[PDB]
Amino acid sequence: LTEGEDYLVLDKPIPQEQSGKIEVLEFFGYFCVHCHHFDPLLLKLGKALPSDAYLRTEHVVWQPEMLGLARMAAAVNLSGLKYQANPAVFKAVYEQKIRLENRSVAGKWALSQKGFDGKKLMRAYDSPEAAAAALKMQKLTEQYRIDSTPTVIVGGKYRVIFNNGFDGGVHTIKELVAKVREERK
Repeated sequence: LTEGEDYLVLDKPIPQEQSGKIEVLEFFGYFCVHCHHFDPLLLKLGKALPSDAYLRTEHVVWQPEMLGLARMAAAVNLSGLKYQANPAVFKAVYEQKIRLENRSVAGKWALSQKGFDGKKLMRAYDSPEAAAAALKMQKLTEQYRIDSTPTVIVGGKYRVIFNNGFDGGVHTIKELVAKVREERK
């Protein structure tokens, strides 16, 4: 690991979801194009990370309209429908046939879907928790200058530099988790 080469020090730390464990936070967008409609980095990290590390994701909000995409991400997470629903969400965003950022369009879309409880997803979508979470994602994007997807932050402090491709990324993340663990002694 080298400062300025492999990683960067955040000027203000991002408060972790859970204390005691080491957060690995990914900022993402549903406009990130993946060959199987899921992020291969999240899948790899889920298995390669040590036992005391956990994964967090936030949808990036770059334009005011994008609060709609962030609200979808919050709905999915909060409904507990990540693996049943996200693939269909990526695909809808990829095709660009409907403005999924719009609540009523999102609702009509969700209810017509064959592969998951769209009613459960929409219940989470119209709950105060999901609207709040969507706005928090905007605050996070702005407050911490997230201008790039994916961006990975470890233990709230260290921002990955993807200087060596995919696999160099997992290695950097793993070393950063070991850095955070040791420093919090």
